[PDB]
Amino acid sequence: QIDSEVDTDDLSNFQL
Amino acid sequence: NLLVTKRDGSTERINLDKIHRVLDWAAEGLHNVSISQVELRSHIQFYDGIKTSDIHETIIKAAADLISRDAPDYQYLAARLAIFHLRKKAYGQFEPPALYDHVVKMVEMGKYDNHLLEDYTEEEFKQMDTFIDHDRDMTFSYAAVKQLEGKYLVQNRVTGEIYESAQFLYILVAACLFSNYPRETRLQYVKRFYDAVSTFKISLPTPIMSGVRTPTRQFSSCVLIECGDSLDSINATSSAIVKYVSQRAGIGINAGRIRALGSPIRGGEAFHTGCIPFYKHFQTAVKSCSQGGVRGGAATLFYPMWHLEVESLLVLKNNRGVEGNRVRHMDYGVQINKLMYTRLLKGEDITLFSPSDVPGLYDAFFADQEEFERLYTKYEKDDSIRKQRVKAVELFSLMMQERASTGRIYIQNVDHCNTHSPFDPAIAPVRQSNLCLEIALPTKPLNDVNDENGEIALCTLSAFNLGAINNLDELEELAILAVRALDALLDYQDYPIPAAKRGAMGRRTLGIGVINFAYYLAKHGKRYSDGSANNLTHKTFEAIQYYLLKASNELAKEQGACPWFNETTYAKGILPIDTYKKDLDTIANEPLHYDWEALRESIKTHGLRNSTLSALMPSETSSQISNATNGIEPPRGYVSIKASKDGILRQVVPDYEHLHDAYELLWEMPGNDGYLQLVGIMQKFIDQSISANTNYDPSRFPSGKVPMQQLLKDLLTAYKFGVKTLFYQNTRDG
Repeated sequence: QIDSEVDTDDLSNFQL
Repeated sequence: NLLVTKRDGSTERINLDKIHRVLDWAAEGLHNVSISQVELRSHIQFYDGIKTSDIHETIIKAAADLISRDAPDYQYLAARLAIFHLRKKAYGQFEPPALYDHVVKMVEMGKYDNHLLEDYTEEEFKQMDTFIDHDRDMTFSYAAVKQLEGKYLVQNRVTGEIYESAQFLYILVAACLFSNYPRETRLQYVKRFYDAVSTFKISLPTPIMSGVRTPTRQFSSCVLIECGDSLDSINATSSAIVKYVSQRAGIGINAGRIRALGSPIRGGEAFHTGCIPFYKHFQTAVKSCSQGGVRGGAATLFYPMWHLEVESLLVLKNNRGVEGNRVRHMDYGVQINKLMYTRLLKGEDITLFSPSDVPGLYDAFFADQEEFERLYTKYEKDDSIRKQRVKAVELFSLMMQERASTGRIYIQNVDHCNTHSPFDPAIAPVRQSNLCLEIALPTKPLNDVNDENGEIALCTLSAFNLGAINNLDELEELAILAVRALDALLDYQDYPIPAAKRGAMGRRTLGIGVINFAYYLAKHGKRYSDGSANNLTHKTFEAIQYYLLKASNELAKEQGACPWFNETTYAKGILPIDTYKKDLDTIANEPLHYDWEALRESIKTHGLRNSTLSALMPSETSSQISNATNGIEPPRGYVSIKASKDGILRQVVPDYEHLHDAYELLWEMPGNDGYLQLVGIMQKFIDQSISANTNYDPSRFPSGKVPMQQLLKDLLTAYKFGVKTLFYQNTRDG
């Protein structure tokens, strides 16, 4: 079971 | 009295003391095994006129049923008893015949290849016989013997007759692989390879293990086929699949170029219907030689994330939908690059295009990320091109939801596959993977089954057992034997399609990996999840890659580099250590211990025999034979349970007695970070890719539901540490 809730403000900092 | 019946069907009187002797023999050296316990359980099932074979099966099973974590040595008690019964079953006595007599008899019966008798003399077979150690059969575990008997030993599948024993298998595989070697070195290699395989240092694939020595020549297990955008290429691809699945190979299909539904019908070739219909045609080709159209024969189809039909393609194995929009019996690999991930991070949109409408885009996606971004942004604004815009968060969540619910929606990071690889992306780009996502080789589309200008990738595999070496310098000998034996195999096997022969002879690509990694980590006191094994992993994978390149380099000196060596990055003096993802520097500080610059020079001057050498694959059967943890994965538990016709098969992890608290079981890991870092460190040195898994346990999350945030965070971490592909997603059934 998955909870489809994505926080784009939290992911934005990530450095690829 | 208790009468016993024999093989010819003749009656003798029961001899309980003889039985006890065998039990006593088998028990020699084992701890915590009760012979009485085994006798009590088996004697009660005896009856007047019971055949002798049935007595053997009864005591075997009795011992097998006592296998447990508390008394793991029953594994060997049952195995020895099983070996004993198989000896009598094949030779009529415990002592195996002389090698020469055995080979003569088997060649006359049509069970062994006749070249064996042409290639070696009777004196040479007599010499080989002195190498054999039949007592090495007493070192297998019960589960191992069951696999040997079930799918390795030469036998009559109809009558149930077994014709050989493990040591003749090992010696003759060696004899065949090095048969074309000069007589001055031939038997020295034969002996060394036999010692390596019979003492579990090197593991060989199933097809080799059951075929080499017999009259067949079909040994290919993975073929990579690339399909062009046309009816002729669609038909060629389809024909090639049917030929290869009839020989039991796993297929990896790249169907990304097929134009989207609606695009301009071009040339009579009704491509107005799009991808789905053709995907259904590949599925029936893959299952063409499968029992009842569903079992046996497998494939993984690849496509780019920006394809115009991606939303229909992503739900093809969804088990809820009309049959006309579902291709459930194939696995799919989605192809992503850095640009796509960036759009997700910034909360922007992704533009979908049909490959036929955007000149240069598809090729740029694999070979040049700068050119991809240039073309991609251009075409986004070009109003003449047919396109569609979707929210990156929506697309990524749709993909991840399908990956999570089926477990079989894979990821391939195409940029990582071409910026850090053995091949020059301008000449021979890597555009797809195989069935289990660890192979990464160049391919070219066919216009006809026999088109000689196409290229189908094939890869020969094998693995090093990390639990059977004492120090890392043992890999020097092992790498020589592994490379030489597999390179010989490339010339020994048959090629049904011209294009497959081209790639094998042109590039001579190999894929050697490891088994028993978990055991190795446990005996060095490290774990997967906390970062404690980073430096040891770095040091271990540097030795493997170093010695594999050394052996290949030595081989090119002797016999010449592979014909298409000039298409590799190795040809230009570029090494794995020069192109790895720089972020790795922050998570490992181990120094290089071998002379890479001396090797750099040697490669440049003498070249390499093989274009690729390493790949980390999954392994179930190989690991079972040596009682080892599978590939690089943590065990799911201390005891493995498998079903069989004879009963329940149990196998205890290696050295459970002393390392039970050192192991770190699959569901004890708090998350995927530790494991994903180890895969990144392994990928610094590996030529191809690794079959990395992602694991999630619902009971570790609020309300028993894995958050999409966590799924996308682990996807990005994988990308950050240079992970090229992602295989299964395991979700717990608890």
